[PDB]
Amino acid sequence: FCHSSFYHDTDFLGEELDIVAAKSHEACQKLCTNAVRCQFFTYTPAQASCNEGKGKCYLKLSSNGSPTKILHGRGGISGYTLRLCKMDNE
Amino acid sequence: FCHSSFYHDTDFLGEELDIVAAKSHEACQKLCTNAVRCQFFTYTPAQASCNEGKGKCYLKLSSNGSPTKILHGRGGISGYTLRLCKMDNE
Repeated sequence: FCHSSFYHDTDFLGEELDIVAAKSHEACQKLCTNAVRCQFFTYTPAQASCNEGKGKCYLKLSSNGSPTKILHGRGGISGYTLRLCKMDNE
Repeated sequence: FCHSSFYHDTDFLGEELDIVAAKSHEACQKLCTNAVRCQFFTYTPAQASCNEGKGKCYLKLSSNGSPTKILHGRGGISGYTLRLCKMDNE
């Protein structure tokens, strides 16, 4: 089964990685529902920086021969969605 | 003299990664003085703006012989020189 799990204060770096957000925290989740298996759809909660330092959503994809590159410490909140499982090992 | 890698705005990620504070820029350079394995680190000068603290230094390894991933959004300047890049392939 493809179970959705969320872990924060820890991030795992895959391969294909971009960064897109503007507003509406929940809304950017659907950015990977366009056709995006989104193997990791993760967030990085911020605001205490420069007035308005709002959401920047983290999207990366790996589980091939390249497993994960671990980022320790100040990670936001990374969640596994659903369709990633079927794309897990392409 | 070897493979001095200095990227601007764009972050080239291979395999290993860890973050140290950028409190005194020389500090993270000293990571290489404890163990010459750091091939290139990502620097972000996030201080002169709002945060009176400092930024951070992304110590990473494998530039060339790794799956070279090019990502953006959190990049500043990834810079190092060294001679250890000899073992970058193996």
